[PDB]
Amino acid sequence: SSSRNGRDSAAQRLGVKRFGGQVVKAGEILVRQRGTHFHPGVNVGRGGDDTLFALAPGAVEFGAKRGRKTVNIVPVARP
Amino acid sequence: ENSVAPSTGELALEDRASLRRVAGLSTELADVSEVEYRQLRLERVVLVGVWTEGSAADAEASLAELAALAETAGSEVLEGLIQRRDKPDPSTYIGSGKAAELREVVLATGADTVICDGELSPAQLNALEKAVKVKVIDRTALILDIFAQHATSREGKAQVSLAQMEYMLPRLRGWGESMSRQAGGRAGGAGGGVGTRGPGETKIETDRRRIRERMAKLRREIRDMKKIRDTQRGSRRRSEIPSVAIVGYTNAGKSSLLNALTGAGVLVENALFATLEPTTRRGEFEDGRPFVLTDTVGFVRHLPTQLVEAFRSTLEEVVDADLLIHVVDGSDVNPLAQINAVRTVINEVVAEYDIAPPPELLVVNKIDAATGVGLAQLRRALPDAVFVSARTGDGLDKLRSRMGELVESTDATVDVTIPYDRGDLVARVHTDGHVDATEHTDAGTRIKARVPAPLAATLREYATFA
RNA sequence: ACGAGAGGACCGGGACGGACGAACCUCUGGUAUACCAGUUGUCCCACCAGGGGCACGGCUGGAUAGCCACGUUCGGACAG
RNA sequence: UCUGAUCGUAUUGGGCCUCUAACCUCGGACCGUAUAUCCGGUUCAGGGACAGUGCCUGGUGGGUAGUUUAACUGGGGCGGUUGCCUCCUAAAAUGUAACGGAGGCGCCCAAAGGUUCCCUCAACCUGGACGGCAAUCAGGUGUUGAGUGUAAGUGCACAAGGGAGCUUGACUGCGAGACGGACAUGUCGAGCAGGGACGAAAGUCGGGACUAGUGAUCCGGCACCUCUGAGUGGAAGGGGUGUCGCUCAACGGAUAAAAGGUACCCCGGGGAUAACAGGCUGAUCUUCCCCAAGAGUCCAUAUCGACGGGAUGGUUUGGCACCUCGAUGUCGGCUCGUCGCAUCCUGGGGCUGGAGCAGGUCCCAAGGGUUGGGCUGUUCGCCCAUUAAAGCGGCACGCG
RNA sequence: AAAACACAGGUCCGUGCGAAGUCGCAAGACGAUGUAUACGGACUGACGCCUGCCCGGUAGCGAAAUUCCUUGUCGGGUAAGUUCCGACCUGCACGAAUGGCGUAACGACUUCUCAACUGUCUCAACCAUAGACUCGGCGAAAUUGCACUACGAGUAAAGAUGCUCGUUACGCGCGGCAGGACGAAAAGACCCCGGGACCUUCACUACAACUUGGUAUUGGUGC
RNA sequence: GUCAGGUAGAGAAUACUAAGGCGUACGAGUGAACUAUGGUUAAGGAACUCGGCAAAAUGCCCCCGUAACUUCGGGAGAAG
RNA sequence: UCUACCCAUGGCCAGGGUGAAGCGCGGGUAAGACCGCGUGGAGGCCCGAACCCACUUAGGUUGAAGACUGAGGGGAUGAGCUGUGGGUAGGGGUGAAAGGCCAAUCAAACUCCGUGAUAGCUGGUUCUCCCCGAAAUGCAUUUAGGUGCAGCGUCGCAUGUUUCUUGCCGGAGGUAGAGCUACUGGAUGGCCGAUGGGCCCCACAGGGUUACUGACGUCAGCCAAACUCCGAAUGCCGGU
Ligand SMILES: Nc1nc2c(ncn2[C@@H]2O[C@H](COP(=O)(O)OP(=O)(O)CP(=O)(O)O)[C@@H](O)[C@H]2O)c(=O)[nH]1
Repeated sequence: SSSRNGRDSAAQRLGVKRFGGQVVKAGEILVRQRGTHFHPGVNVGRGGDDTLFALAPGAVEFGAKRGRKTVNIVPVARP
Repeated sequence: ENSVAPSTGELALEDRASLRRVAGLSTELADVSEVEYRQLRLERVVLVGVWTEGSAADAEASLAELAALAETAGSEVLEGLIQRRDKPDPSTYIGSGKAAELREVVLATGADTVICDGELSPAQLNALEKAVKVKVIDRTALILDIFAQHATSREGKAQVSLAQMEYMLPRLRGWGESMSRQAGGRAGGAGGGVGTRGPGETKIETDRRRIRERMAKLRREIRDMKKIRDTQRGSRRRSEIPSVAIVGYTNAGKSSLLNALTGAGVLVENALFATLEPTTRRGEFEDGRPFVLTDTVGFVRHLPTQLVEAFRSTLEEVVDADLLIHVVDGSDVNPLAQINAVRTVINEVVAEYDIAPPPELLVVNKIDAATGVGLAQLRRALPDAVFVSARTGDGLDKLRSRMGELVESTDATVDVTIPYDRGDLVARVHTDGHVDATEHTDAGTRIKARVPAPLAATLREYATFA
C-alpha cells in the first residue's frame, strides 16, 4: 500500500523576463518559453530552446501579428 | 511413484473416473443476445460434475443448481466438461493434477468463474486459490452473496451479514486476504451483505477484530429481532388461527402459490432466493374457516449452516404450522431430489423442536410448463400429491379443498334453534361461524353451523335436542 | 372479570422470611498465656506424700468475666 | 655472413632410481656425571644426496581481529522512494511542500542533422471484380479542421507536419556583446577561418519543433603540442589541447575495498518519537428522528422498520503526536469505594398486535438492592444452582 | 534448580605414537610414564521395539505405538470438569527404516482427580508475645525551589494546593489510612535516534593456522 | 579440628538437666488500630485461590497385611 | 585469600533400616539356569542428625544481614562435604555449560598510564547599562535534533533615496468566476434518419414494416484539478 507518484522535474523558471516598456540590451533574454507562445517580432530573435532575446537595444513591446503574440524591441531615442 | 501407494495407476489417475470431456449438460445457455454495456458479468462457466456419493443425474442437477445460483448473482454459464472423484481432496478440491488442468481450462475460457460447488474449508479454498490464481465458485459464499444482494429488511440484512461473517471467520487467512484484495465486485468479493450496490468496498470486514465485534453486535440485534417477531406473531398465536406454511425448494412457485391462493403481491421473480423474509396473509377455506397462509424462504440441497438466523423465521413458521403446503415443480431434473432435501430440513426442524410432524400437503406446480413425459406414475408418481400450476389457473380449487380437509377444525357442530326475538345470537352465528342448512322457518330455526368454542357454550338458550 | 376452558387477577388485609445494619451478652457457641482438673518427659523442693520450673499455657478435658458471632433483640417504617 | 643442414667437448636446469657426507631421529650404548628420562659430546642404528626451517610465492582461512551494514518515513520496521524531464496541485509573474494526483525516463536519428525547393488531406456520394469497418484510386467541401521520432505549450494548409536535391551547417574550429538561472545549468546576436545548401535572387540559414536521454572531483589512460626535461653536448623521466573510463541509480558522487544478531546487552539523548494513561477528533464505535416503502393474518407507526438523512456520548478500534522517556507501573483478581443514567423493583401511557385474565412487548420518572460456584490469562464468554434482580458505564480501561 | 547440563550406553570421525588433539614464537608440556579393547573430538543420551514379493527393481512400502488431531460424534470424570482417559474418528499423509514410540524405578519438575485434613474460604472472633502507642535517655534517613500548601466546576504544556469564578474552612498538635502531591528512589531497561560492546556469517579487509621456486643442498653412475 | 555427663531416646535428634557458662549492653509501662510470630476456634470443609500457597493433617514401636505394573532389584513403610 | 576447575596431603559423615555372591542342603536336577533357609554386608541403596545445599512460603526489603532469618525442604558412603598447601590470569583462565564464575563488579575482571579518549548528544558558562535586533526558510548533505552556503541581525562606502507608499502609464498571464455546439471526458426530448433484429409484400431484384437495442446529428438545460471560445480582482515586472 503505497503511492506510484512522487516525481517531478525542476521548475524551469520560464515566462516573460522583460515586460512591456523595459529597456533592454542587445542579446538580452526577453522570454523563456517552451515553443513559440510569443514569436520573435522586430529586433527580437528566437533561441534554440525557444528563448526570445533582443537583437537590438531598445524597449520591450508586445504586439500581435496574424493573431500571434510577438515580442518586439522599439529603438530608444538617443538622449 | 510408479508403484508407491498405488493411486497413480494411469498417468492422471482413474482413467475415466477422473477429469473427462463429454460436453455434459453444458448448464444453462446464457450468451450475448442484447449487445449493450459489456460491463455486465464475470465471463463464461464450465461444468465439472463430481459424482461423489451420487449418480450422474445427481451431479448434473447439483451443478446446474450451482450455475443457476451463479447466474442469479451475476456471471455467465454456457459450457460443460466432466470431473469425478470419490474423495473430496483435503489440500485441494479438484485433484492432484486436476488443479493444474482446471487452471488451463480457466485460462482457455478467459474467466475467473467455472465451478467449485460444495462448502470448502480454508485449506481447500486457499490451496485452490494458489493453484488456479483466481477464485471460481464457492457454493456457501455464492448462496450468501445471493442472500446479501436480495436482503431488504434490517432483519434480513443483519441475518445475512452474520451468516457471511460466520462463514468468513474460520477462513479469513488465505481466502480472506484474497477477497479483501479483490475489488472486481463479484460473488463474495466486494459482494457485500446489504443488497443493491451494497458494501463491497468492505464486504465482511476481512479483519478479525472487526468481524468479531460485528458478529457480537449482530447477535445482540438478532436477539432483539427475534423478540420483535415474537411480539408480531403473538396476535396470530393467541388467535390460534390455523397457520398454513408454504415450504418448498427455491423457485417452484411458493410465492406464486401464495399470490394465487390469496390476493397478495409478494415478490415473485425467477431468480433464486427472491423471498428472504416469510410473509403471512389471509386465507379462506372453502368451508369458510379462516386461516393464515405464509410464504417462507426457499430451501436448497445443502443449506449453508451459516444461514440459521436467515432461515429461523421460516423454521419457526414451520414449527407453528398446521398444513405445511410443500411446493415443488415437476419442470426440474428429478423433483424427488427437491422433495427429499425439503423433507430432510423439515425432519431436522421437527427433531430440534420436539413436536409431532404436522401434516404435509404435497403440491406440484409448473405442470402446464412440464414435459408431460410421465403418464400417471412418472409425472404423478406420488399417490395423493396435488397439481396446480398457479400461472394458468387450474388445480388451485383442488389444492384449497385438500387444505381444508387436512386442517382439522377447532369448531364444534351444533343444532341451535335461535328464536327470532334474539337476532344478534344468529347474526353472530353467521359472522363468527360457518352456517349451512339454516331453516327458513320464522319459528324456531335449526341452524347446523360449526360455531367456534365460545359460541358453542351459548347453545343451552335454544339448543333443543334434535 | 373471561363468562370455551385451560388458567386466573388488580386493589386491600395477615403470617413467615432472605440479605444488610445497629446494639447487646440472657441463651447458644468461639476465645481464654495469674481459673480448675487429668497427664507425658525431665530437673528440682533432702526423701515419701504433696507440689513447682521447663517442654507451644508441654499436652489434654472443661472453663465465669471481658471481647465476640454462629447467638439475642431491634430497624428499614406509619404519616404529611 | 647468408640459401646455411649435420654431428662432437665442457657447462647446463629438470624427472626415475641410487649409495653418503650436509641435515634429521623422544632409537641404543657410553661419557661429562657421585647425583641426571634435562642438556651437550662420542659412537652405533635408522631416515640416509630422501624429508626439513628462513626468503619468495599462489590457495584455504569468523580460528582471530578492525570495521561497515544510508536516509526519507505522520514512531520505527515492513513496503515504497531517492537523479533528470512533463503536467496538475501552485492560489493568472517567478518560485512553492506532502509516503499529493498522473506519466515519462537513462534513448534514438548519418540521413529523423543543414540547407534549397515543393506540398496538401480528416468523409459522404458515384463508384471503383475481388478491394466493405480498407487499397491503386478519382472529383467537391469538410476552411485550417485533420493527422503529425516518444506525455504540456507550440507548429499548419503563412506549415516546426509531408516529399524531394545537394552531397556532407554531418556549423565545425577560434567566438566582444549581452543575458536567463547559487556551483552546476541554459539563450543567442555578432566577428574570423573553413566549408554545406540556395543562387539568378538576396546575400541568408551555429545538431535534432523545444524542455529528460545524464555523474562533480580524484585517479588513470589514449591521440596531438611552438611546453618541462632535477649538471648537461643531450636525451630519457611530467604538463597543455581533445577526448575515454563510474546503475558512483542512496544519481553533489562519506572507502579503491563492507552483511547481519543482541531479550546478555551497555552508554549518550528524546516526550523532537512509539507502547499505557491523559488531551483533540469522532472515521469506527455507542445511544438516539422523518415524506415512512415494507413487514406486522385486514393495518406504515402495538412491535418494527428498508432505501436515504441528522446528531448525541466519548465506554471500542483508530487518527494526531499536545504533557510526561534526569520513569505518569501494565491486564486480571482482591480490598475499598464514589459518581452518571443509557431502568434489572417502586409510578404511569399505548398495545390491550392479550377482544380479556395469569402474563408480556414497547416508551416516559436513582432510594436501596443487584448471589454463590465450574470451565476460563481470561479483557470476553459459556455452563451449574439460585435470584426480585443477578444493570451498563465513568472515575489514570478508579484503586500495586 | 527445570523439561536445562551431566550422566552410564550408543554411533561417527580422527590418531601407528615426543600419535592425533590442546597450551606455547619455540623448546617443552599434557595426552600418557597410556598405544585402535587406547586417546581426542562430534553428536546422541539408561533399557526395549521399529525389513515391506525381489530390499534379482521403481525405488523404500503402504503395518504399527502417531498424536498437530482443531476429532468434531459419543461418552468417563463435575451439578457445572480443566489436565486427561477411552472407542468412532479422520486418505494418496506424514512424522519417526533410527529418531520416533514405549518404558519399571526415580523427581523440592509441570498438570490434574481423589481420601484425610484443615481459618484457604463462608467469616471472622479471641489470647499472648515483638513492634506500633505512652514516659525517660540517646538519636538518624531518603527528600527538600518555595509556603499561614483546601474543595468544586473551569482554564492552562490539554490531569492545578499556588490561575479564574464560587463553595468550604477558628489556630496547633497527636494516633491512624494511603486518594493526590503526575509522591521518593534509579539522567526509562520499553520505543526511536547517536555511539559502543560482544556474537554470527557465502559482508569488506586483514592476520594466525598449508602447497610451489630457488637457500640450507648435494656425488656420480644404471637412466 | 578435639572432648561429648545424666534421664527419657535408636540416636551427636528432641525435651529437661549436671559440670561449666550466661541473662548479650536502651528501659519502664500500656488489654488501641494495624503489622509480624505463635495459640484456639462453633457449623461447614478447598466453597479460597492462577494454584490446597499457607496452614492443617499423617508421623513412633510391635504384630498382621500389602495392588497395578516391573528391568524381577523394586513399587513398599504400597494401601489397609 | 571470593568463586570455577584441578593437583598434593589430612579430616568428617549420630543413629536406624534394607539385604548384592560363595558353604550345607529340601531342591531343581543326568547335569545346569534357578526357588528357599542360614552366613556375608554390596550399593553414586532407604529413613534421618552433624555437614553441604537452597525447592516452597512468611518476614526482611533506609534489613540484624550489600542475599539473611523463621518454618518447612533436598543430599546426607558419595560424581559426598570439607581443612591445609598449591596450579590455571583476561580475548585469557575455569566452566556436569547458567555467558556461569574469575575478590560484593563480567557478552571480556581490576589498577595505573595513553588521557583532560571521544560524543553532531544532555548539562553548565558568573557584573551592568545604551543602540540595534533576528531565525525557525531555500539548496545541498551517510543528510533530516548536525553542518556549509544563501535568506533574515549587527560599523565604515556610494545615496541623497536607488528602498518603500500612493496616483498614473506600458506590460505577460489563465487563477476566481464562468462557458463549453470552442476542445478533451457528460445530459431529458422528439428527428431526415444507422444493425435493424421483428410483419412481411411474399424477390434470392427491390421495398414500407420498428411495439423494441437505439447511429451521427439536433433541442433549453448542466459539470471538471491535471477542460478552456473567454476571463478578472489582486500580485508581479518596468517607466513616470
Ligand atoms: N409456468 C409456470 N411458472 C411458474 C409456476 N409457478 C411459478 N412459476 C414461475 O417460477 C418463478 C418462481 O419464483 P417464485 O414463484 O417466487 O418461487 P419461489 O419459491 O418464491 C423463489 P424463492 O423461494 O427463492 O423466494 C416465478 O417467476 C414464476 O413466474 C407455474 O405453475 N407455471
